[PDB]
Amino acid sequence: GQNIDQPTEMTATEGAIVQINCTYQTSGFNGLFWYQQHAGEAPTFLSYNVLDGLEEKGRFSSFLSRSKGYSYLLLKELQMKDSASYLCAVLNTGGFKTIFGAGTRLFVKANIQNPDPAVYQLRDSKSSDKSVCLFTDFDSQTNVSQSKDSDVYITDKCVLDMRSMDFKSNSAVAWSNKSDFACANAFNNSIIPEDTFFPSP
Amino acid sequence: GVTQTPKFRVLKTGQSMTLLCAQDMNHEYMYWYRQDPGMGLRLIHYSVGEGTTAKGEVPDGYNVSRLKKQNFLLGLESAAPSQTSVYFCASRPPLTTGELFFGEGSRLTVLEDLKNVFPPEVAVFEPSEAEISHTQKATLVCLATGFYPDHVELSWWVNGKEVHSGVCTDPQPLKEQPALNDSRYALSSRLRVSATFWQNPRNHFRCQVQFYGLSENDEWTQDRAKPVTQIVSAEAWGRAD
Repeated sequence: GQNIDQPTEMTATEGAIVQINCTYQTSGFNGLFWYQQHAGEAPTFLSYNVLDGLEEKGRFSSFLSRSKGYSYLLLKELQMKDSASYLCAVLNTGGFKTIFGAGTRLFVKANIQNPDPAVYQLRDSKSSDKSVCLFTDFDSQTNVSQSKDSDVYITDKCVLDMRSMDFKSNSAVAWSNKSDFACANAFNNSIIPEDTFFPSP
Repeated sequence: GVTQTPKFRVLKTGQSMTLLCAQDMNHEYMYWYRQDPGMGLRLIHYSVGEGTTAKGEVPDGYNVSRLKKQNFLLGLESAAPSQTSVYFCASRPPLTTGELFFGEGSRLTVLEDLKNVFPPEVAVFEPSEAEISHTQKATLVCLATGFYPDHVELSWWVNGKEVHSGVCTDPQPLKEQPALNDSRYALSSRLRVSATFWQNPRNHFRCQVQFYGLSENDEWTQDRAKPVTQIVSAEAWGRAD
């Protein structure tokens, strides 16, 4: 019954407000905690609540309802750097132990200013080409799905924040053993916009 | 703060090892947690003082010693494949509330056979001419493949200096053949620069992959090179084109 966090996931856009809900059932509640855990670093303390209810603490709010066994962590003016796991935890017994929930993975989606989705073919630096496709510059709404084919590997959404030109971009990588597999057929299993640029020569 | 060693480790099934945790914060409460996928952190054992050891809720099959106030040792006496996870140590002073101080984390892989240990193959893919003309930006893609286990750190180095701006790496390494229990892994990363940076053939781009494999104390009598902890890199030079 113990500790229930949103799990495994939550997704939101960088400008947004996210509410990470948690419910707990324990014998002797000595307070509730939230920790931030970036993959795959150590968790860091975020908040401790013992009394009802809401507490501001900067850009991150933390609510407690003792009667309901409920907590939420509210994240406002969301940033790319908030993409991490958020752990709900309770202190029980007589201090001595902090018990954790399963954790909520929060993926922050980048608000793309000027998007031009395209699938580009990248040749290998050494020799044989081995073929990689890059689906980049697409908007947050776009969801990259895994391939229908076993022999083709797809690495879901990645945001490249080029600090220099105040730019951040979405991407997904697709590669497959010399079959041949093509860039036009790489992202077939995914929901890609009608205006996607397709170059090959 | 809290210091935990090793940071990476491959054990053969049946073998034994110890995880060390040292606090330089003068705390009385020490803790050993494990964390797997579907997770979360699960306490193995804990200690309230210099000579006391306690409770679960996942205590089988580890032992724990607290001899000094500074150190809390987790012993693996018979390593099982189930024991492969990320171990985290924690220190707490109460009543001083009550916030946990977490160690850096220990990634352990327990394998039946040590010959299944493979370092990665590393490749950089050069930016498309089409992306350069279409965006005035240039994306390098780095792929680390055929490695076992998932103990990898990928960094990008441009002209001998580590770059962070413009880099995006998978937080989790993909399983090449997912149903396989001993499946190799793959990892991808991207480096996006300006077209004119890529166009400068003096600019030197490198994707460095640090793999953590076999220890010095591991006996290896095989003909193939011992899959020791090493760096595997692939590099690209700027293209005039």
